Amino acid sequence: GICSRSLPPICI
Amino acid sequence: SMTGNECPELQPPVHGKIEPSQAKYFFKDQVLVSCDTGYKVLKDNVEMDTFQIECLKDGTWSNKIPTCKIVDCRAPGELEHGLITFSTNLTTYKSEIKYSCQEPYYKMLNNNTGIYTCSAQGVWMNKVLGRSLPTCLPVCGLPKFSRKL
Amino acid sequence: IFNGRPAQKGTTPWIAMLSHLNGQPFCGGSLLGSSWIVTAAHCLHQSLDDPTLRDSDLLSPSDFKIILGKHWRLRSDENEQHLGVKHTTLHPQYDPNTFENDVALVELLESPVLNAFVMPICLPEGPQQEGAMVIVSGWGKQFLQRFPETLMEIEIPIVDHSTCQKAYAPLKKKVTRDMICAGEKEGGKDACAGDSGGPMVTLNRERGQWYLVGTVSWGDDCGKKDRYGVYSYIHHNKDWIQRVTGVRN
Repeated sequence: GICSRSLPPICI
Repeated sequence: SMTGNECPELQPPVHGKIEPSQAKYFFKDQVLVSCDTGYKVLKDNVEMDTFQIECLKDGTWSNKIPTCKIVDCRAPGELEHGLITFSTNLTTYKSEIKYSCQEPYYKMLNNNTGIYTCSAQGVWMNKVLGRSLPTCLPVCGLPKFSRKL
Repeated sequence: IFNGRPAQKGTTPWIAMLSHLNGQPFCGGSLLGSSWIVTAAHCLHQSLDDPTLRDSDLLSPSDFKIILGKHWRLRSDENEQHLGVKHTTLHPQYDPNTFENDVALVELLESPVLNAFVMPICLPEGPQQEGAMVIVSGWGKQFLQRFPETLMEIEIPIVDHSTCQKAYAPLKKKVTRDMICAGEKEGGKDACAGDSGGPMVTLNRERGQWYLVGTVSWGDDCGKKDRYGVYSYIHHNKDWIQRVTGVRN
């Protein structure tokens, strides 16, 4: 899904 | 008498002048010794703008004539991330230096040309920046390694 | 970084690794000026509890560090400069829900020594057009949920803003003027988790300098077809960056 590209990813 | 005792005729120092400029000097005569543009009055190893001497009642001067030392700007202010080059290292009047930034990682903000001349007031002057120093900014996007395959 | 090749040592001297004091990397960055690191805004704050974002939700400067001149992901070389963090400033109009203005600046505690392995990346003096080839670098996740040992990079084209805003219309995810999309329509080459804040740079063929176009932000998974990786448009908020940093090309 639409997730941030960070660690950890902020998925949604 | 009318004039009094005559003090010995004064000889103005090199790069300097004496005021008032008189043909002879007598008792109560007060004179200010100064130097030309770019020099300062030096007396007893002290820098001055003027120096006053009077003619005493016995016909002798209050002090000996001082000298004129060239205005020295000394060492220029150290530039962060920069270096200093010369063209004249005189660092005295009219002598000039050149500020450069430590290339290639730093570049000068192109507001001045880097040249600083020692002014008559003993200050390193740039024609644009004046007494202010230039600024060295980081250079970007120029990598020192190419790409291969 | 999905479907990329290992970058050669010294070809990306502006990339920064935002890592914990533990050493585990969690985001990327780009050196700007002499003591600034631009990165993603969501890299510099924890998850919202009060779902509103506050200053106490930000990541404390004493909780993470920035590494410059780094080539490996977990190994070290003599070029690595480990620097603390002084201040963290997110965009005033940054929205954590829509990832709008997903950009932030990191004021370094100690300024690095500028050498052939540590030097800043330039700022974009104008907008970018479609089809422009850009280089995206980072240490993020690869295909099949893997991590590299060195820095990875991809070369993808910049997608048109109209077609990208219409590409995310099925997911009801808006794409604003502060976002720029890259990647091919067939999928594959894309950034992933851990690449946020990483540089998306291209070359000014006239000046011969590389400059930053965007920073990795968000997207639908990693490298999906009919999807493009979304990056924060640096040219849009360049004045805000210049107003806070003060550095210039």
